[PDB]
Amino acid sequence: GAQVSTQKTGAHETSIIHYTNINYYKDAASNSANRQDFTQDPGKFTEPMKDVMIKTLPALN
Amino acid sequence: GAQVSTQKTGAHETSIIHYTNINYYKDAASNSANRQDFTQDPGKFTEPMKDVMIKTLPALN
Amino acid sequence: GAQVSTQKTGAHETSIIHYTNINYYKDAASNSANRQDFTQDPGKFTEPMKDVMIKTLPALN
Amino acid sequence: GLPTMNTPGSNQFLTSDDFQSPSAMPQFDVTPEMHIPGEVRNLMEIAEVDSVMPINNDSAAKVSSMEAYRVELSTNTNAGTQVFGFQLNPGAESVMNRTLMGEILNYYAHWSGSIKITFVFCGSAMTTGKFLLSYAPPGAGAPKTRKDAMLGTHVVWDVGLQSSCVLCIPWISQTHYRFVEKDPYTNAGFVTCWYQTSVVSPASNQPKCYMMCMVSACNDFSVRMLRDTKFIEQTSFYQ
Amino acid sequence: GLPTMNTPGSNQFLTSDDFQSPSAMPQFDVTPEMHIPGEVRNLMEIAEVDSVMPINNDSAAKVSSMEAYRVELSTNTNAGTQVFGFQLNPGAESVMNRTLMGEILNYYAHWSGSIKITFVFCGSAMTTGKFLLSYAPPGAGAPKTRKDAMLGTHVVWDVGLQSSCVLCIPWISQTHYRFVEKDPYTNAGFVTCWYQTSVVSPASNQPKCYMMCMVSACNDFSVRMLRDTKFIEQTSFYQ
Amino acid sequence: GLPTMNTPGSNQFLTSDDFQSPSAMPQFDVTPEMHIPGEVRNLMEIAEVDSVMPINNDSA
Amino acid sequence: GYSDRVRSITLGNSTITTQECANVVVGYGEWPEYLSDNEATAEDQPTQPDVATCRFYTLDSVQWENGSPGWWWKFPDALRDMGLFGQNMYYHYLGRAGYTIHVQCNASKFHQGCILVVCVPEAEMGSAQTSGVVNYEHISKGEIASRFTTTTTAEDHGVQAAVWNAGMGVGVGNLTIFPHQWINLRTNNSATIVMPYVNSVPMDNMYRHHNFTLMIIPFVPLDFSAGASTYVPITVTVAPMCAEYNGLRLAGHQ
Amino acid sequence: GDVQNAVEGAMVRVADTVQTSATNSERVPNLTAVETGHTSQAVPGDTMQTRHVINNHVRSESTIENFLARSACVFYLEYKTGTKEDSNSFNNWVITTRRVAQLRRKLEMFTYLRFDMEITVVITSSQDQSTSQNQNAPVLTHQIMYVPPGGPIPVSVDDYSWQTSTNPSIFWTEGNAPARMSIPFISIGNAYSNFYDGWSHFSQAGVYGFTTLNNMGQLFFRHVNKPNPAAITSVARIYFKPKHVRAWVPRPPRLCPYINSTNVNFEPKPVTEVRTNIITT
Amino acid sequence: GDVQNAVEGAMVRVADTVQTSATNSERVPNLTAVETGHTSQAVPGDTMQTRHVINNHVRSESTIENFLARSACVFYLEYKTGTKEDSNSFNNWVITTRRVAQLRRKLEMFTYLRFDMEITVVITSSQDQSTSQNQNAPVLTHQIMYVPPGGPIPVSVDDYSWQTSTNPSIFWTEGNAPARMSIPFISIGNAYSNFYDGWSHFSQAGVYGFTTLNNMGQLFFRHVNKPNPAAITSVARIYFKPKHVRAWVPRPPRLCPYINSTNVNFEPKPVTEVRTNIITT
Ligand SMILES: CCCCCCCCCCCCCCCC(=O)O
Ligand SMILES: CCCCCCCCCCCCCCCC(=O)O
Ligand SMILES: *C(=O)CCCCCCCCCCCCC
Ligand SMILES: *C(=O)CCCCCCCCCCCCC
Ligand SMILES: *C(=O)CCCCCCCCCCCCC
Repeated sequence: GAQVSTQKTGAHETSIIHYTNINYYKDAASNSANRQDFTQDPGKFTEPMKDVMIKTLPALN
Repeated sequence: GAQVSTQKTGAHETSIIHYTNINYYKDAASNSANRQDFTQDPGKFTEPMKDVMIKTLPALN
Repeated sequence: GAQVSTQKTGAHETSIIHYTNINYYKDAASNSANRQDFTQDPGKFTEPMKDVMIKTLPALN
Repeated sequence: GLPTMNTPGSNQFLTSDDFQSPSAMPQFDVTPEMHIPGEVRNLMEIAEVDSVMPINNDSAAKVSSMEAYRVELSTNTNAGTQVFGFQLNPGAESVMNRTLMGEILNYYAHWSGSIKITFVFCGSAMTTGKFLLSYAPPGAGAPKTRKDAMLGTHVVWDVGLQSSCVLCIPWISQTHYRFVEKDPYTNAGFVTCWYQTSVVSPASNQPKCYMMCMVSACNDFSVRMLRDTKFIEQTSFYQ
Repeated sequence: GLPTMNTPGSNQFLTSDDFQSPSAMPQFDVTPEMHIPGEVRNLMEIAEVDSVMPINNDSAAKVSSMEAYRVELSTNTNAGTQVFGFQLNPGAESVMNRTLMGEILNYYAHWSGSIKITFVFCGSAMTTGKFLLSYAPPGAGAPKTRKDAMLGTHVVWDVGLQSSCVLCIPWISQTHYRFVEKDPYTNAGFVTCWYQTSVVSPASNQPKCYMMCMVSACNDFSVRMLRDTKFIEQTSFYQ
Repeated sequence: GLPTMNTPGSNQFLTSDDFQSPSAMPQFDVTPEMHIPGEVRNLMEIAEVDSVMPINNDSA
Repeated sequence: GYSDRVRSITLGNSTITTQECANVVVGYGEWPEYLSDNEATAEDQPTQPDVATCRFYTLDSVQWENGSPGWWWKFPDALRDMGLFGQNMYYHYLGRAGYTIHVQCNASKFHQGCILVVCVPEAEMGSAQTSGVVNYEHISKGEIASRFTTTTTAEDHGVQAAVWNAGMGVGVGNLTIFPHQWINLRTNNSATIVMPYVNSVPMDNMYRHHNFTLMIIPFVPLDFSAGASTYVPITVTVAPMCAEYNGLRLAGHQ
Repeated sequence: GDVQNAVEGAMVRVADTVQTSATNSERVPNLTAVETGHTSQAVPGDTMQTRHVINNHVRSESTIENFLARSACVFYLEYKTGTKEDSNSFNNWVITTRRVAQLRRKLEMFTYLRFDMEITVVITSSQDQSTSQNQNAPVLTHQIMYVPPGGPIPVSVDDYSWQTSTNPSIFWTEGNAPARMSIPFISIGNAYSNFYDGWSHFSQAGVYGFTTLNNMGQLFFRHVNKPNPAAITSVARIYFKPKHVRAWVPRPPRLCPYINSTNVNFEPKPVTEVRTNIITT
Repeated sequence: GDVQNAVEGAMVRVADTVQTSATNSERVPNLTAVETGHTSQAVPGDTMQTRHVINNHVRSESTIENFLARSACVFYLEYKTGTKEDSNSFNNWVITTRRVAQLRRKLEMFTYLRFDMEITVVITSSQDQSTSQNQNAPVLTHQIMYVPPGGPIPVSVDDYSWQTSTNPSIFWTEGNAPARMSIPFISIGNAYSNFYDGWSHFSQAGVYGFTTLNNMGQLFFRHVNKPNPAAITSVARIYFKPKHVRAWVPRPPRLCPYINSTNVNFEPKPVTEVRTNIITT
């Protein structure tokens, strides 16, 4: 029941290394920190607009 | 001979994580606590009736 | 997700032994030393020549 | 040998830990399992069973007696008269606190779910009456009048051949869970009882009679954060 | 048992470690997840949100007041006149230092990316003007004259119905990353503002008016080497 | 837990050892790799390059 | 057709018009909606008064002056007296709702000045007397604007309303992280923020919890010159949206 | 995504610089209106003519998890080796984030927070000065007991409460690796609340603020050893690491210094540091 | 190849001796021109008649990795057990390669260097002489804290800085195995630079040399234990191992002795050792 995942390596000069995970305990709280999710959505803070603001257009018209 | 099972996680906003078990000893007494069996039957205590008591009906008639 | 590789043994009288690797951590920095890459290219230092110098020929002509 | 690296946590004894250990008696042939009736596999099965409440809770005298369990009713009692009142803190308020449900609650710090108070009339068979069984949610204060009580969640119990009527108390809360301990934020409101009309009787009948109240947890009830109870203690070991 | 051999590192507590540990509360049924608006999943989402800069930074008097945020403009001001100037050290220079972007930067030792200073005119609607918004890269020294400023990366803002103009500051650096802390090697140059023409007004209009400056990080911004901020401290625990 | 038995060698620090260790900075995005001319990957590449000898070694 | 400066908002028996708006901010990207069967906890049927509750309530408007430091209002508490919303909030232990906040302020091409209009969730304010605790009457005057102070001090259990720290120990220039707009008198005559129910729990008590605070802070002071209309007010009109209530009993306070 | 399933990521790099050419047109990417409440999504290529740069940078360490998931000290507590008579022979701590300055400012950047937590505790001992400090003191074992809101408080270093028939406890001997536990999302509400602009009582009164919500129970500490002739003092440092984190509603970071662990009080500070002139180098 | 993927090599043996016969010809493999800048790729078979030898020798230990990846001491630091009043109760080190002679000469054989690093630290304690040296001192725990360039320095053995809400720290008890960490390639530039023939200021001034580039932050050290009646001194040895190494531009090894850890200064030494005569046995 082992999980294989990808290690944080770095941009190589013009790669994929893996690591292994086995969860030892019966409680998900006991698991490692969720450090590899680089997901984001600034939209809700940077643009909470009802009417979509198109950059090349004037903001007011 | 490894066993894979499910971890206690929690109700997610509108999931399945696993853990691994290997029994190391020759005696079942040595095993982890049976903590994940949420089974129940209050019936024997809440309703020990010979004649089935239907809720929408009068208890006595 | 285990990696099998070759051990440094030695020239035998007229062989291949293996070792196992499992990366335990989420960061490639945490990995063992890259000790088995005996690659080389002295050319850049020993011969930085624009015109290729052929050994059997006179250096100047 | 295999290069192990010991992490924090190593060699501690955590009371709640769930690890495998060697048995001191190897290959022990355990006594074969038999049936035995009445298997409990979850403490909520006990909390779901009806206990009788000490609502007649006025004095140490009656609390160390059977009076504690029987609420006294009377004939010719005027209409809007209050029978009793208390705030709903199951496992904390003396009325429900040490019942089966109350006792189970006291080994936990968080509760959730609906409660059902089953009102049983133990007066004369020849006697009659109607009562307003009320539950006021928090925020307004305890219902001072039958009209105040009426405005909240309520049952008007007409006593008759079916001896008992149940006031089903709904889980109405901001949060998914309340504390077992009394807490201003997790307040659960007030359950009160009132004469909707009155207790009436015939000629050679007793004037005062009694009602009694059972309490238990409905199928949506649950408890969290396991803890030791305040209900039992010692200074030294027993002998 | 299985021949283990403990390595260096064994039994240490590394603050940044990422290991599995036993839970002190087994099988705890966590409160069910709900939606909640406004989820932050990355601090750069905050650095990308526009804050207003304290560029009117002259004195403690105005710094503990709203004046700090408003830069004073005036009518009949001569053409090449400088409005303000400072070197671009986001997270280090008082002008940008404690803004949303600045504050996020201060929990890190390395930054990278383009910054955008949004200039908003809060003068009379009947008022007019043109300004040179400049960014000089390092090596030459701060632009002493509008001509010096002109030579560098710049926008000429004509004020009108669109209230605000944004000076987009490009990441121009030797290195892929600069220090958050002020460092001679990781110097980022100077952002300055100048009257390109002048602020002109009609007859019963106010002579002095104000502009204001918002700052945030563009989609190429990022931060590295996590550290504690100098911005908060204590002598003892709080009570 | 899993019956481990620690062997000799346990807890020593061998200068030449080759083991995995935790990183003090998790998920650090390293500066992207660039080309740089003149990569040495083996010291013999240096020994193979011509130096000039001090054979006129007679006096300080 | 359709100039984006012009807007018409209708909710219940209420329409607000504006001919100089600057778009409308939907709080955190989310439009208000009712509590769903998955996220619910109070088992009783909710009352949803729709048009009777969800309509435009104009609160007591304040005057903007050159030196006036700022204002705040607390929701849902500001609406505790606004018609049937107030009544529903009074007779129910639990309530839930989102809101269309519409701040109004008109002046002239010749006037100048700029106010921040912001909806701050959980704006828990500090006591002026750091040693002591604050109290309700110095936290909220219901529908009447509580003012921010230029002065660093106040009467017993008053909030530390010193504007540059927004009454809560932070930089006022960073308040912009919360759902906000600006009425810059050059540009617009109104602001509109549509705030969703932002809270850590599905429903809450309407009195105990001030779910968010509306702060109106002048970053550029109000100004005009020689005899050009002194009086220029700021009016806040707000409409509850998707309002629903659980747990009904008697008239409520204690 | 599932914040508890650690070994399951998402690689999202930073945005590349697209090459811009010269322009002369009616489109105005850098002219906009702040009043809107919108942040300009301008890129340098809208103002300058840029080259093509490939940004392989990733926003790694600024993830809420990488930011909060570094183990911080929240409090330390002290207790001597003693008898029932000695009040100081044991000690307790009511669990709270707001006691220290550093982690508190980090957590408080978000209004609502939901996470699991790794608790590590470094218990340290020292010999008290005494005529008897010469003494062969054996290895000291320690007990840390969590008493959840409602259970029995230990009144002495030696009472029934320490049995822990249902409370979680850790027994730890000195010299070993620091004690460590994981904690679930313990709250009754759908997320922890760092701020509560509200009251403990329906009548707009009682306790104001976050205190009202954050009832976490307490940690009781004692020595399990009987006392040696000379006293030995121990001090336990409780460390917290928010793991499996989710965060809602970002806030401005705390400008003013913290005063009380109980409430959000502050005394007003300047917006920023002062400088020499509005034109600075 | 991927220097981080350790278990992935390349076996390259040494060159075999090919058999040469006698010759009489116009081709001249050993007559060339040094002026060219080229090194002669002559093999013994171009000058002698050689036999056939099979060289199964490999250039193993001369690999940059095998050469640098042996854990060396870079510095040691000292600190006593004490109170806030005692300056010597804690200590710090600004991180640098140039402090010691041995590893510095090894690294400096290359101009530019890119690697990950394994840091091991041997912390050792000793009893101070005192009337109280008789004392039952309990096991001492230690704290090592990294403060990256910009964070708060600890002013005392006992201040908020030691909380480490965001700085990396290691807590280590005595008697256990030496503390060990791995470090990524921490630099802002694409490779570490052992040499910088340049200035800290655009005006050709300020700091000259490598110092300007190598800003690595610092390590703060303290005891976590409260003081025992008699003082105990501890000294921490910081060990570095360059792993996952890449190297650019080879240099001549340092001839002259090192003088300053700050700069590349030297005083002139002889090219080699002197000998008796140009004709030697
Ligand atoms: C020996 C067993 C110990 C068990 C310890 C249980 C500790 C509970 C910890 C609760 C952490 C709460 C974090 C609140 C964050 C906040 O809102 O500020
Ligand atoms: C307890 C946490 C400790 C973390 C320590 C971080 C140490 C950073 C080490 C930087 C090594 C730099 C090597 C520079 C080589 C050179 O150019 O000479
Ligand atoms: C899936 O889990 C089976 C894959 C092989 C498992 C090897 C297990 C390693 C040793 C046991 C760990 C057990 C933890 C309780
Ligand atoms: C089934 O058991 C085989 C699956 C792989 C087993 C990996 C075993 C892990 C190490 C040995 C544990 C042995 C305990 C006696
Ligand atoms: C691929 O990784 C699966 C192959 C079998 C794995 C056995 C794992 C050995 C014990 C677990 C090591 C886990 C390190 C986190």
